[PDB]
Amino acid sequence: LVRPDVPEDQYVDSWYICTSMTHHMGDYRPWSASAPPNAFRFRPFNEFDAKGREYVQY
Amino acid sequence: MFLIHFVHYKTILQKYTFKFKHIFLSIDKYNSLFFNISGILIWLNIIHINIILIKYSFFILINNFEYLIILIST
Repeated sequence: LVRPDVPEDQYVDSWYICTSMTHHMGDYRPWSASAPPNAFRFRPFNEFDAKGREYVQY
Repeated sequence: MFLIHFVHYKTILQKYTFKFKHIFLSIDKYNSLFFNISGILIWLNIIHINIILIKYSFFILINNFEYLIILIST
């Protein structure tokens, strides 16, 4: 790790600096806060992976 | 002619209050966010680095006006 292990939506590739920064200065939300409570492999829904969700839906 | 001598009543009652703000109460100022500066880099002719506090820097400013300056975790 170069930077804290956190969902990457929290990072922005900086202008003029080779480095990333956090789009909320220094606050950090852990992975657990992206998913529903107790989500298997933090997942929108536990039944399937992204592709599984797609083709089940189709 | 004068028929009388009397004592001068007056009603001085202020019962209404009108206060109007003078203009300069609403004039602008320059306000700033303020964080603790962890470090500074200056470069114009020759680069110079000052490090006040070494931590992982969560924010970085770059400012070009006279000298190139970079305020770290500023």
